[PDB]
Amino acid sequence: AWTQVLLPKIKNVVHELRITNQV
Amino acid sequence: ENIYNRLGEDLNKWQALLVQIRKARGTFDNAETKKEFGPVVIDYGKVQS
Repeated sequence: AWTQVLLPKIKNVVHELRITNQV
Repeated sequence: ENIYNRLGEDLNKWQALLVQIRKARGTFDNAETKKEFGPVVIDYGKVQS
């Protein structure tokens, strides 16, 4: 069930794109 | 031109202020948008870009 959830309480993971010194 | 004349032929050309400028990129170039300080918040929103 956890797997088909990935594809059960799942935490929401988040990450961002940023830019520093123009990278 | 003022800077160029002041530092013409430095260590090589500047070699120093080109280093302190990188540090001067502080207070800036950070995900922070408004610097809070106690109940006083100074917001660099319009100037950030």
